[PDB]
Amino acid sequence: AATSRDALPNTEASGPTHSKEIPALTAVETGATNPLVPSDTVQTRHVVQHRSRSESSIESFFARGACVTIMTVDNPASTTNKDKLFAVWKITYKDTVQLRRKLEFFTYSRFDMELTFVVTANFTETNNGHALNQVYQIMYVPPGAPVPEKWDDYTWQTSSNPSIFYTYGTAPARISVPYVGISNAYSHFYDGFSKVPLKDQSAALGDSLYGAASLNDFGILAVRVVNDHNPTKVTSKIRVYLKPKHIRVWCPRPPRAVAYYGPGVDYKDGTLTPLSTKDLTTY
Amino acid sequence: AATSRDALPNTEASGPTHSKEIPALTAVETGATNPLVPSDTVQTRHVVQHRSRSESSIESFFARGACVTIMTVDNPASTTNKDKLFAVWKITYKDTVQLRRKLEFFTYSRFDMELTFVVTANFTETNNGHALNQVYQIMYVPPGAPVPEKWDDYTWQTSSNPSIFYTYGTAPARISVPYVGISNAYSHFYDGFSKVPLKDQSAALGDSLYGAASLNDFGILAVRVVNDHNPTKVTSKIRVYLKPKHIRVWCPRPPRAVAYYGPGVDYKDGTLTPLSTKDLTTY
Amino acid sequence: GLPVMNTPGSNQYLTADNFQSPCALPEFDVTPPIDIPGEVKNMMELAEIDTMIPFDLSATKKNTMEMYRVRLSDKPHTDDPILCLSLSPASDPRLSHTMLGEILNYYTHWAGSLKFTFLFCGSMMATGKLLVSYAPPGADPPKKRKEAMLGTHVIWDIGLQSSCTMVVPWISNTTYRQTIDDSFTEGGYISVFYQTRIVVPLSTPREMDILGFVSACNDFSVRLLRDTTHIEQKA
Amino acid sequence: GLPVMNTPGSNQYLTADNFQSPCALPEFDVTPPIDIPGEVKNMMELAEIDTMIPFDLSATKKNTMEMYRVRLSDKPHTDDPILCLSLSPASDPRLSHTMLGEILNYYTHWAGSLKFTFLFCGSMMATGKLLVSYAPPGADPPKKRKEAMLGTHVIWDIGLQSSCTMVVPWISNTTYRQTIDDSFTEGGYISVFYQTRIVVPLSTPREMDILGFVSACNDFSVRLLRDTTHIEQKA
Amino acid sequence: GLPVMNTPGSNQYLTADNFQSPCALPEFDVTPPIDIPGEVKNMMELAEIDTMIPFDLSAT
Amino acid sequence: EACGYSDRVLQLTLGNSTITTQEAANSVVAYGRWPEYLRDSEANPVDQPTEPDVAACRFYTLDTVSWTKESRGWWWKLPDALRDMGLFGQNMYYHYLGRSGYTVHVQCNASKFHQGALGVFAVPEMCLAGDSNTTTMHTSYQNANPGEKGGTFTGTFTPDNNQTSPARRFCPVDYLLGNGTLLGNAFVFPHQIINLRTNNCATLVLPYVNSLSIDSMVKHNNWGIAILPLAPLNFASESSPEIPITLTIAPMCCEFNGLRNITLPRLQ
Amino acid sequence: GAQVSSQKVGAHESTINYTTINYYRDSASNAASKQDFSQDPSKFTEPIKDVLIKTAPMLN
Amino acid sequence: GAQVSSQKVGAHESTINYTTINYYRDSASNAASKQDFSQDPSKFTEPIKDVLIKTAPMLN
Amino acid sequence: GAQVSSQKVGAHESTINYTTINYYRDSASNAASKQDFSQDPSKFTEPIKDVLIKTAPMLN
Amino acid sequence: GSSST
Amino acid sequence: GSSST
Amino acid sequence: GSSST
Ligand SMILES: CCCCCCCCCCCCC/C=C\[C@H](O)[C@H](N)CO
Ligand SMILES: CCCCCCCCCCCCC/C=C\[C@H](O)[C@H](N)CO
Ligand SMILES: *C(=O)CCCCCCCCCCCCC
Ligand SMILES: *C(=O)CCCCCCCCCCCCC
Ligand SMILES: *C(=O)CCCCCCCCCCCCC
Repeated sequence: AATSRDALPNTEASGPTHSKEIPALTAVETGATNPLVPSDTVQTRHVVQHRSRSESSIESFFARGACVTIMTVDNPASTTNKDKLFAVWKITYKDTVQLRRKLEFFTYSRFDMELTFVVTANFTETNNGHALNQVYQIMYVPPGAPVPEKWDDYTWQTSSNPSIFYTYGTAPARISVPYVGISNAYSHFYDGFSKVPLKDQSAALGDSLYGAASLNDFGILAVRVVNDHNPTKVTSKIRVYLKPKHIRVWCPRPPRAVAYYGPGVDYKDGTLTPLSTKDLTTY
Repeated sequence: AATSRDALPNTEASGPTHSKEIPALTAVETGATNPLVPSDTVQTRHVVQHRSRSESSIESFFARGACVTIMTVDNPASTTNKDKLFAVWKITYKDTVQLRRKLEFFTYSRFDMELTFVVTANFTETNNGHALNQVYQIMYVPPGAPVPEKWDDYTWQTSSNPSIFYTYGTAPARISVPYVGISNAYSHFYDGFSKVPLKDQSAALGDSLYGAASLNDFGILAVRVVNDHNPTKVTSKIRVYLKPKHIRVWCPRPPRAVAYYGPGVDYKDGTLTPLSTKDLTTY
Repeated sequence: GLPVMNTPGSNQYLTADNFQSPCALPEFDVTPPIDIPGEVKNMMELAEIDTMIPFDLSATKKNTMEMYRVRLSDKPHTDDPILCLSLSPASDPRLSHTMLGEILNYYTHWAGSLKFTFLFCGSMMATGKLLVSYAPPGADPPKKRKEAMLGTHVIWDIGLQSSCTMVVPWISNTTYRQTIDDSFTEGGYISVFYQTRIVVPLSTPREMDILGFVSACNDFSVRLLRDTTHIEQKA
Repeated sequence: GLPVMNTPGSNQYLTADNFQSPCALPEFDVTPPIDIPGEVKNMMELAEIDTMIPFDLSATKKNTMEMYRVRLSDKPHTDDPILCLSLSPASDPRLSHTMLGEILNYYTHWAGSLKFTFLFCGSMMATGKLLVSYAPPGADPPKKRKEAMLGTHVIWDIGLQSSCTMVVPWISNTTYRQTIDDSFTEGGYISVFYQTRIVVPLSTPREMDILGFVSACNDFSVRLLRDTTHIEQKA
Repeated sequence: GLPVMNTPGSNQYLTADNFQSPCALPEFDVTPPIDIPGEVKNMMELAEIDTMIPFDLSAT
Repeated sequence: EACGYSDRVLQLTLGNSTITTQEAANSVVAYGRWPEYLRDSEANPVDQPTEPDVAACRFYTLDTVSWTKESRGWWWKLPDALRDMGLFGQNMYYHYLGRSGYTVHVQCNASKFHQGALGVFAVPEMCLAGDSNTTTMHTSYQNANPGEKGGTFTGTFTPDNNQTSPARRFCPVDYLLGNGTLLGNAFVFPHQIINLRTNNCATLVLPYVNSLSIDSMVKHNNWGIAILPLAPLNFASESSPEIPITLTIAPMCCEFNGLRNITLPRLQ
Repeated sequence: GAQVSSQKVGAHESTINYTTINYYRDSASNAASKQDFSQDPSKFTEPIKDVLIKTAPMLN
Repeated sequence: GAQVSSQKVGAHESTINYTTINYYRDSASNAASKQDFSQDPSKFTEPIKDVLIKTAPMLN
Repeated sequence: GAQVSSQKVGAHESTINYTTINYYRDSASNAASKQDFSQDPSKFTEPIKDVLIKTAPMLN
Repeated sequence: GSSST
Repeated sequence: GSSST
Repeated sequence: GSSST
């Protein structure tokens, strides 16, 4: 029944002391942190405490949309030699760094995912031409469903995959998704392989990436401009924002201290000196 | 009272067995499938089962808009030699493949139909001209009502046909329609003709297509750009999405295994080898 | 007017949404239902029906009726496999086209117990004992009866009850498996061996076929709806 | 339709908003939670755990294991500081990377009491009395025991209880301090001195290390969530 | 303002729709009905009346 | 039963006819629904129906076919297969409308030394694929409706290339159930298997199934009976074994509406 | 006319409810409730005239 | 002021209702209820001064 | 189905409340309530098998 | 409040 | 008014 | 109707 917005404990007034009770003395080898409060080592007054931990609850700490990817698409003149660009993104929070560092303060998590999509477009040639308002199709292709090979092939039919047809210049698109993991929580870290190398089989055959579980963990987003080719080429970006709603986290972890280098815990030479020079006896 | 989101049955713990009860032995000639569970042939532990069949209920399996057609219209310069293109589509789910394959897992169906319309436009000539925001008229012309012969003839008056005037760049248009079949269910397959050939009449006279019932089953959609001709030509597409709401299905069927070839069950030479090579004793 | 503020998501079309909309045919007289036999309420009902496995997808037997027939003969005992199959019900080529396999290719995840039933189609005079096996993942796929014996199995005695069923119990690390080939969510190995041998008297065929079937148990479910790869529309 | 009037804010996307939206996967069968050990409900739980201070950030000791070790020796008594530290838990380089420091760089404001615990890692035969000090802001930062004595302090007697804790009580003019260096919201000075001296017998190391730790008290809170400077993504 | 999210169908005009709208002539004094003979309530009433068949549609 | 009753030994009696069997594998009631007359609540044509009862609801035996090592399979449609059977067929051609259920009894005995297995499938709306790659949905009425001789499945698709005068018939490929779907799944339709070591017959009780309460029997077939060899015929060491297959079907709870002069169809 | 039903809550942050009001006269216009029933597979899996007891011989 | 009425449900997925609130003062602004009555065709089909009994001679 | 809860009022101008109605069937679609619970840090700060009394020697 | 038809 | 399921 | 927290 203690809630995140409740006021923290009052400081109780305490006076002088001369006894065998030794709060200040302790032993960190035990693995515990000494539960002390100021009235244990100094004289205190009575204070009625109003402050609360409401904004550092797990939910409040995460209650923000974070950019996780920028997808690029276009719609060129029909005369171009190059194909009309549609975009394919493997869903992940590890292509960017900030939400990643925040989630990795913890080992496991459960949450409902809110995705919000900001779409911007521009002209690329110093033409003096035009294009009309565009409609984008953001298709979720889950692991196993056919990935689009062309901007206009049969897979954009979406009879069973979820799609958003977003209209340019309208309010940014948004959907929610429940906790969809195949485990009882999302694992921010997996110390293991997806394959056992057997002796009786070749090394190549038993090989797999360190710390990787399912190759296509969550499938992909595929984005296209639905409009047909236009004489003037337009290029667009779809910025994807991720917010973890209704979140639970388990097993705390020291935050990332050196720059991210890939989706694993790996680090790059030359980035391993975070701390700066400061003299022991200098304030 | 068992509902689609209820948890499936618990596994009950079962121990060793030595008796005349023979669950593992059976006889498939009877036409029945042996109703076995793991505790019938191995020792089990007790598991409290949480999983449910909520997402594979008929409603949930179909609860998605599927593209069924792409209609093309334009609005050209008044000076063009070619007529202003208006579009006419015979309503059907069989012009595309994905929703079709899903419905054909069953022989008969009842549902309310939700139609959603995504409209996109573009410039076709490397002009440097313009057109202003367009309004589309999507007219339903049911079997028997006069089909438009010209983009601007009297039939677009729509005194009794239902029409949607859609404005470009606004949210995609949507309507609902009740179960409108002239039978007690929609028939995904009709093993029959709409005519008996009589001996006393010529063969031509008694002839009809195999598996076809009413020639104009559900009428047509007719789409036009309501704006008058513009100096710069614009071309648009209207993508139609079909969702079967409030659905009931009867008599299950093996899914389509080779490519669709027309609105009937016909197949094309060269497409009849779906299965791939795999050796009997190879995992 | 009532003060309102448009939130994100406004004006989008999500194909999975569930909203109301205006009826284009108001006061339409709907035809009542009648009680058509064969009503289905959930796709897993279909997955619990036995459909036949195309076990022998050899280059000459595939896409022909032969693919359904596993040939056995009265040869001397061996510990070598009659057949070997991966438990990947949506992706193994021998299972992906069964009714269960087909339904599973509209979903991303599956869970639950399955069962394999085999039908002996030799003559009444033919006798035999076979061993049907399921080895959960993580070790060498069984190629000898010695290995297969050590996993979940049924020793089938051929006789009047023409068929025998082996239940593949739900044994997985993850709460749901993927409907694609995936080493993290691999399911293990299904195999069949001769326990004794097929014995026949004289004047009797020395070779015959068994037929195999797969279906889901009552604890079997799927989730995350998705488009299948088992149909396309090129051009 | 119901008469409505769009207010300002309409159609905007605020990253901090809290609205409903359509679910892209309707009727999805969610996997239930299990009772995983180590559930956290508030980031300040983490700040109350002791983590070790990188006190010695000298050019040669920084970004090496040595930065955590404060070297002491059995030299004659002096009134000169073993170490000197600013109470700026999110910005002082020695505190900013502790678990408390890290969490504080996601917030703009902090308040509450903290505590420093020191661990003597010399031999059992080594004895000593040290003075650990906290001087609230506004005067000359203590460089001599004479000054440091006059502020909040603990005289630590080394013995069987290996560690000693000094509580830095919340003493501030403002109700919350900034998580950056700021003279208006400065916190004062943490320092350590020799009270007597480290004494050892013969056959004993004459030098050793103490280790220091910081954590928050139960009255400690943060607010105004913000991005940290402790991670970037150049290019 | 009350948080709202525009659904599909927004801003369309369906000729078969059935919505309210503002009255251009507020507080207009409507003329009451009188009991005119021959009121019809359903088009099938008309279909139940005998009308004569043009059976002989020969060219002349 | 301890008085002798067996699953394998059945007697069915309809009208003046009886079928006995001593090697049955139970019997099937399609979709768990026994045949029934049309209820007032579901009725549609308003005229008094004719229910010929025992004169039409009795076992009619069709022409016997022969199963050999080269057989690819056989098919029939209902009510088409019965169109010429006694007073049933008469009631059918005299009325605009008719509905009927059926007991289907497929017969095939051999010996304890033979082997093979027939899949016997009852399919609602069994639409079969045509022989053409120039024109879909073009199987003529006459070819769609073989009457009691039925048709056969083929292991090979040979497309009709005579564009001048097209064959206009079906080309039902067996592993594709004659309709572009895999045979291994036809078990989701009501079925039994005749596996020669186990049983010598199949028995399927079929309800009237349709998207309507009653319909044109002459224009539309409600059920298709498809019989295919799941495991090939084999005997002793003979190279050309043959055993006969006989079909006997009885209409059940059949009623007819819309009486006029008789229909006289163009069947050849 | 408001309909109030419970959600089945998957990931958690009593019973949570949601509210539904139908805005149109035609049931066709309504959203899908997804309040559906399951049934036994028997009509397809066990269509035999005599009830099957799985511990007993299927053929006797 | 909410009006609650039942829908006649055609295709199915108790009684389903729908809600109506009038937002304007003028009845003219209101949507159509479609809650209409049928009547007997008699004034057009049987307009005779003496009641017709169909089993009896129309002329006697 | 309306949920009514109190706000914790910071700057002031009784209890002020706010109202919440869930518009969708899936709990995933819902906003965050922010009605969260705190817990004791003990599992991380005091994970020792024998309960620590702070006035007593941690080692005895 | 409410009228119910 | 309200129906509660 | 209403729940009050
Ligand atoms: C129309 C758009 C629909 C988009 C639907 C996306 C659903 C995909 C679920 C993605 C969940 C991402 C969770 C984050 C990562 C995992 O925590 C870790 N790598 C461990 O499992
Ligand atoms: C303003 C737009 C109104 C559009 C109204 C369209 C109403 C047409 C009803 C179409 C129903 C299509 C149902 C699908 C096909 C049938 O299932 C099968 N071919 C058998 O009957
Ligand atoms: C039953 O609905 C009585 C409670 C009414 C609550 C207010 C209804 C909200 C606005 C409904 C508009 C009606 C749609 C035509
Ligand atoms: C009768 O209407 C009492 C119940 C009121 C429920 C809320 C009404 C919804 C908003 C109505 C706006 C009024 C239109 C001018
Ligand atoms: C419980 O909700 C009963 C009170 C209802 C008050 C009116 C609800 C306001 C409009 C809700 C729309 C429902 C969202 C699908």
